[PDB]
Amino acid sequence: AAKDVKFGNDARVKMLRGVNVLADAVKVTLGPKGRNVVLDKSFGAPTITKDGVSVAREIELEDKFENMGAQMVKEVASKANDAAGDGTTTATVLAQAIITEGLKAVAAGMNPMDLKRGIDKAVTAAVEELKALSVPCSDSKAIAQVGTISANSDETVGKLIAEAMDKVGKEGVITVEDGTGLQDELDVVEGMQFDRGYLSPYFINKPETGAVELESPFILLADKKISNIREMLPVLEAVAKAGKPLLIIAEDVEGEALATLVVNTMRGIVKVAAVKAPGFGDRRKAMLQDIATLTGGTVISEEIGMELEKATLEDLGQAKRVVINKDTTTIIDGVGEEAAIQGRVAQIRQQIEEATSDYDREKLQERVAKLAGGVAVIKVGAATEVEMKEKKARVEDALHATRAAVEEGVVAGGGVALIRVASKLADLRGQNEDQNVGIKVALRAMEAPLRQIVLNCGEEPSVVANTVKGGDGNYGYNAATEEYGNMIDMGILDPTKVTRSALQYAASVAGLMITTECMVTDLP
Amino acid sequence: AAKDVKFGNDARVKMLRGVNVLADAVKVTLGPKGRNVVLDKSFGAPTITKDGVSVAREIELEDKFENMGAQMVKEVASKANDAAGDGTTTATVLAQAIITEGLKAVAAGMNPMDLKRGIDKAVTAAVEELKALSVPCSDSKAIAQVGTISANSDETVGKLIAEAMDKVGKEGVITVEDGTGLQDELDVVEGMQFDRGYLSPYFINKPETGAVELESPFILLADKKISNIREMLPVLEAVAKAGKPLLIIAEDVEGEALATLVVNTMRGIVKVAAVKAPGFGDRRKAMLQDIATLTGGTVISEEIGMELEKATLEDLGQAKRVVINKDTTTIIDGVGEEAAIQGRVAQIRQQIEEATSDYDREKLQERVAKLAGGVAVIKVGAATEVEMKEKKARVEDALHATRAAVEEGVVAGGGVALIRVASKLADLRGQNEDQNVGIKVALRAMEAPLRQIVLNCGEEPSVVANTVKGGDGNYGYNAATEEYGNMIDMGILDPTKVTRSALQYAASVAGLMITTECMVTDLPK
Amino acid sequence: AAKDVKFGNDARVKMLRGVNVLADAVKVTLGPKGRNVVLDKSFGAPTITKDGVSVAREIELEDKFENMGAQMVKEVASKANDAAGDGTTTATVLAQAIITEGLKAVAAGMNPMDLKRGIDKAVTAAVEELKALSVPCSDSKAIAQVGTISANSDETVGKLIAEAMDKVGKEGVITVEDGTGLQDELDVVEGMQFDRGYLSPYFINKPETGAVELESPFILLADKKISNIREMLPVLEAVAKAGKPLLIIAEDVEGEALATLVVNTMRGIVKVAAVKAPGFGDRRKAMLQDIATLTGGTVISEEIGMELEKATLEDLGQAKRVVINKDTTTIIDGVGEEAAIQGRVAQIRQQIEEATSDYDREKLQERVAKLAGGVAVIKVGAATEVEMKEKKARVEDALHATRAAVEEGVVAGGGVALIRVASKLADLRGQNEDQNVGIKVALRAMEAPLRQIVLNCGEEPSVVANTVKGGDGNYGYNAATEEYGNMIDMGILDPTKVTRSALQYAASVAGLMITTECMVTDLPK
Ligand SMILES: [Mg+2]
Repeated sequence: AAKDVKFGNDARVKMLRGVNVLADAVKVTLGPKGRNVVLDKSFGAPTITKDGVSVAREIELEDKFENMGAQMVKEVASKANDAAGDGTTTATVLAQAIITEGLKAVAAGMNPMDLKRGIDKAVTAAVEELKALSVPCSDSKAIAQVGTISANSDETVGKLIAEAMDKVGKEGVITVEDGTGLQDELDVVEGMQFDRGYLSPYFINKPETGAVELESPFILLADKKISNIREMLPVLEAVAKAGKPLLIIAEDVEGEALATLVVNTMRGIVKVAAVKAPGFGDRRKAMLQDIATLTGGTVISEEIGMELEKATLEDLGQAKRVVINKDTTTIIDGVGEEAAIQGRVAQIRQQIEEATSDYDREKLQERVAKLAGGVAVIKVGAATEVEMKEKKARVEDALHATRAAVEEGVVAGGGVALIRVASKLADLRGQNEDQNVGIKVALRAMEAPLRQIVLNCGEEPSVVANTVKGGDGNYGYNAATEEYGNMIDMGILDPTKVTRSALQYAASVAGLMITTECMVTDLP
Repeated sequence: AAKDVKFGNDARVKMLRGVNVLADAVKVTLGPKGRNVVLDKSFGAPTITKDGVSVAREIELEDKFENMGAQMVKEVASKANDAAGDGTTTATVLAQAIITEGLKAVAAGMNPMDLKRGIDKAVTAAVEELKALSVPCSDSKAIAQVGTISANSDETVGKLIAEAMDKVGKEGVITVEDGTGLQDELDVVEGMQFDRGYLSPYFINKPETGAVELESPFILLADKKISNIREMLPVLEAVAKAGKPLLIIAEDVEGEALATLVVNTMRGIVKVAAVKAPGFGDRRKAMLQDIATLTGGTVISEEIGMELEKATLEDLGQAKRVVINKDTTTIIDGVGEEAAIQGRVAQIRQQIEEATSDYDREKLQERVAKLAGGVAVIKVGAATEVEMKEKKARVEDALHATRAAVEEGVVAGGGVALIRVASKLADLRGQNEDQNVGIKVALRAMEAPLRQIVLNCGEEPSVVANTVKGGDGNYGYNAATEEYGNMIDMGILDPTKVTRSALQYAASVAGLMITTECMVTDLPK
Repeated sequence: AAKDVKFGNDARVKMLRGVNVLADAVKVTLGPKGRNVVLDKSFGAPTITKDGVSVAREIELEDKFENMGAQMVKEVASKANDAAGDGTTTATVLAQAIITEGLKAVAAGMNPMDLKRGIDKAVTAAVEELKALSVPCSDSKAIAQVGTISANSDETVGKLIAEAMDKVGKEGVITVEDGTGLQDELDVVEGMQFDRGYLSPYFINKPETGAVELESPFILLADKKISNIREMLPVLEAVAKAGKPLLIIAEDVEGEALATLVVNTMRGIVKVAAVKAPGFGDRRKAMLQDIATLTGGTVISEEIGMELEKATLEDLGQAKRVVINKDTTTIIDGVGEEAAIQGRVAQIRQQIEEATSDYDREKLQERVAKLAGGVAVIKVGAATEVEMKEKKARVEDALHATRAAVEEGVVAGGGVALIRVASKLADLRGQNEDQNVGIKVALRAMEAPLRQIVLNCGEEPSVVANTVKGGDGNYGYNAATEEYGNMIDMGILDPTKVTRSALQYAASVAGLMITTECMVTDLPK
């Protein structure tokens, strides 16, 4: 179709205007004195929320160019939330700040490519300063504290997470499920987790978490690319009987097969979800068998001459529950016999001895860690179903935060960490004046979050920001109590991973937009 | 789709304008000299009403932003009516008053978050003053009085409610049905009520009450999530043959199953209604058995390996009637044998003795109270079908009012209780000046109801309000007779729960709107 | 959908404008020198009429608010014609007069609620004065006279009505049918009448009378609520084949069932009409059996386990004709055997002796009076089919008038009675000045009919009205001859019931509109 093309300043202003609508809408929720955004549903009453992620999802602009701007930031900003479980709003506010001053510079005559390099240099330096500022989170006491803070000052949640990580380890797999009663429960069952998400967002049945949950499902393991639904009929019919869901783990599911599964599942004829098999090549084949042993199913490999038509319900494995999000799949409580699993673990351990390559050994060590490690299951208990679902949510969110804290520690929150690191990089310079401007653009942008928080509180941002720079370390401003002091001590903190990711992603898109000269889109 | 986004004052003014249309439309009905609102019907002659709930339901604005404003207040204002069975109009009037003055403050430069905190502080204080002002409602004489006042001065209704609560108790289950003749009747039968509503508003067969009524139905008790319709075909066909309705009480009914039941029931092939099982976890399993013992049915537990395909009519329980609304389900007159029920009641109290914690005992005591407590059935009688339906409505309304009165008591009506509480909170302060303004915004807003009532009567609100503040206690202005005195004595009162709910919900939305900076909605296209 | 909301004066003026279009269109036909209204029918040549009811039915306005006004008056005004068989036009003219002056007062600053109270007080007083002015109508001579006057001075009709009422009594059921020839006939057959009308105005096949007539129809008796058409399939596919209509007498017919019957009947696939069963509760069940015994049908009671699917033609009762209007249903000449009916009559008479209550006896005595009383059938004869249909209409019209005359007597016509009563209530006062105005508004409005009649004649209304007030009793102005005198003697009169109903209904709607502050309707979109 005919396209509308824009260039230079004309394009960049449109791009900016779009980013402002997005940022301006989300940054009102930032801070403890965050404001409400009203999202219309036109079926029932409007939604009132302080969740910047919810707001972002709704933002789409009529102007095609302005929209492109908002959609570029949204995409990248969401990755920050996918990595650390927080920081999408922060990333958006940072992006705005960098782009605004960035474009001002470009208009002044600065070279866009140099500006970008200057920004990136300021960020790499800022990340290194974050590491130095970071406070470790290792002992269980600390883990419980971070969990409590992330759970809205609930000591219970902090304890649960601490106990869970003490059972499966810090790199261990932890899941959260509904409680059967009032008392909380913690068990370690046979399970595994691999880095593969849903092949279609239409499999999502739990929109709140944005994940797919399957209760007592069958698991199909095929070492083949499924493109047609013809070969699935015999298996789908067998699953349609006994009325249980189906998880398809194949090399890939595409074309008709995917489409049919997407439709049939949304119609509610047969609940089905599909994900790619973990890894690639030889490793993929081996891990499919791990899942088979674990779920007590058989892998349908066409390599040995097996066909999907002759796949019976006995060939399918099964587990108690399966959770699938955009990136990960978790199999919980496989029916696989203890003898079979311990048998394959010992088999792989034998392969570790025969390993010639270091790489080969590391990959095997990873697979045994999964099979032997198992999965921790936290059943959240409460007195009411409403209280139970609510607490469950806080546990899941606090879990992600605590995990991130264990990886890279914690730094002062309330946007202090960013303004702190920026203050330490005053003498940072680049190869030319344009790069120097890029650095200053980034350093000034790192004040955006704090300033915004202070603004929402109704205080003078410039004064607070000025005072915070005066201090050192994790000294900052507690926007909630209006008192200055050690942010970590006052309980206002963020996982260093969050702040890091937010900044890096923010700078990523900001850098791309600053170096854009042409935009192509459809006509109105 | 592309969205229209507004910010700051631009958004808040739009939001306000929408709230004014809603409020200005409903507040004309407030008071004993309230005016009529004419609601147009797509087909037929228009409706003339003084019911602010009926008016509110119809309010929808063309402007997307203004509409969002009206819909936010409607939603929250409705919850006051769901809690106490009255106060939707009051909550709307309050909301308007708080938002109006609240936004004026925001524009003046006040911090919205402080304004909200100041309002909330004034409300929490106002609620405490309401409790103090409240007059308890315990003795049957009082219950009859409140029931009479709520029934438009009909002593008959007051007596009926009093007698009913004297049989099943104050926390007992009371239901109302159509009369068979002129004589009113009251009977207590084997029954139970649990906090679970319909799973689809398309099961509603009685749109008037907005509930589902099933006559002599079968009850299916399955401890499983039904998602497919394949597994009930055998049961549905067996129920299609006895030509009787079916109540499905399962862990949950969703997907195709729900859809098919929604369609088939609206087509009239088989009358069916579905609700979730009460509670969750282990307690859910136990209560499903309580229903089973009561209805004389058997629970189809997949845990022990039972299937729904092998479910016969003998496995289904049955009662005389089932009433299901958005929140509650009531089973009336179960076929369960007296020996079976009394047997399980004794079993549970055995469990009360073996109970280690207090929580476990309280929860078991709750289940025995349901099984043994039974259900009171009030058949409203009259000389004409029209008069019978009319009186039935007054009994149902007066019942909800009386219940609310037994919970938190009664306070002066006519909007006096609010203006009274407000006058006692003149010295209330907050942490800063902004919060202090928030407090004054709330205190001035609590005069809105009275002022509006007086206005509808054609008298000077500022004079009446000024006189009422001069007095103490439940001293106020009877808008009907235009005389001052004790409102309780004059018979102008409201359940303390009503006034409280109305205020708290009104302040809830008002606080949210005052602290709104952004609104997102679709384009006029 | 988005709504358009108006308030206060803006709403009331819209309402008024709509009432004016209605009133101004119908009031041109009022009086003996009434004018013609030309109604377009879109299929053929236009209709020319002086029937204000026909005109009103056609009135629908483009402006949604104006329309609401006209539709409110139409609704209430029609009830006057349903009660006394006349007075819709009068009620409309009165309504206009009250609303016009009423709103003028509201705009002046008068309190709407007081204005309404003042009006109502003036009306109750006016009705009492009407009773005093009323002249009884008891003896057959008087009945014949009133019938003659109502039949446009046809002594024949007067005699027919007199003879008919002499057979079945004054409170007896009288029906009118087409004649077989020139000679008129009068017979008493097995029949009954109960106070239940059509469930949908789309069943009407005789738009002239606004009723439903079914010839040699089958009658379905079910003591259940029919909501689905599925259960009707077997019975319906047995009526169309028979080539006969179907009358459904059930507890109620609603939802799909009603809709399907409304459509199918208008398509002409199967002629069907539905009405509710008489009474409620236990009494309803008993009366449904009375109809069964009378029509020679069997009741399908689900209580004993009968289903509507297993209903055969043998289960259905049948009569020679059925007449259904908005309020009443009349079964004429049932096929029920004399032995069966006389058997149940004696059975009920036995229950009268065992009756403990007075109320119970009175209700049973009503049941027997219907079954034993029967129905009088008047076959109107003439020399031509045209003359026959024409006379039949006058007989039906004169019948309704005469019945109303027997109930409350007759008063001066030509709008004299109203202006007479008004002149006697000059000293009537209220509690305050606002109510006093309301009274004067009503008294001045009672001159509207006369003045309009005089206007249509081309005379000065103010002069005539002034002269009529000068006299006393039933002294008035015969607009036809332009002579003053005793209106009753000159043969210009109206059943007291008509004038009463017209005034009361007129004041009812007027009172509601005067107390309206808000109107809600859809947008022009
Ligand atoms: Mg007539």
